[PDB]
Amino acid sequence: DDFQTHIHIRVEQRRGRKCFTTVEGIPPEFDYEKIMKYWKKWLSCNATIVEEDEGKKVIKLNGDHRNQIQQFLSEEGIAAVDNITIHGI
RNA sequence: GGAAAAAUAAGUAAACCCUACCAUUUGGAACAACAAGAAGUCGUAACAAGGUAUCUGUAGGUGAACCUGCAGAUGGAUCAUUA
Ligand SMILES: [Mg+2]
Ligand SMILES: [Mg+2]
Ligand SMILES: [Mg+2]
Repeated sequence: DDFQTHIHIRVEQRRGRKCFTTVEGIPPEFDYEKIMKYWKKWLSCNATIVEEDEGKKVIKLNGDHRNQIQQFLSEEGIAAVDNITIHGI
């Protein structure tokens, strides 16, 4: 029985050195578009909203943003460092 | 008669305040650039018909260059086709 907030931050290879930072497990209650906007400007990126398995909304930024983001979430109290997991490879 | 102090009226007017400014410097909360360089980030606007020809004025949109509307210029990729 898990209702708590856990956030998975992926880094996926696009082509060559270029990549993706995929933010997964943002609670549905937050307007994703505002985070889209503010992140595009904050990080200087293009980014997208992606629909998975009919319920799951993920954020896809170009380039590797993980620490910037984890900091954004802790600072904005969307999570504790324990609930934010960062998988890079 | 002469004449010092002391007083008197008007003037010259230093200095010190109050108002409003000018000049030459200067302290300063708060804002805050620019040029140069290159092994940071996102993309690839422009050079070739840069891959949607560019570019000017304007107006709107917008992570970013930029994009789109209207009128314009070849500095164009056309000096050129009535039968
Ligand atoms: Mg003065
Ligand atoms: Mg520079
Ligand atoms: Mg404008």
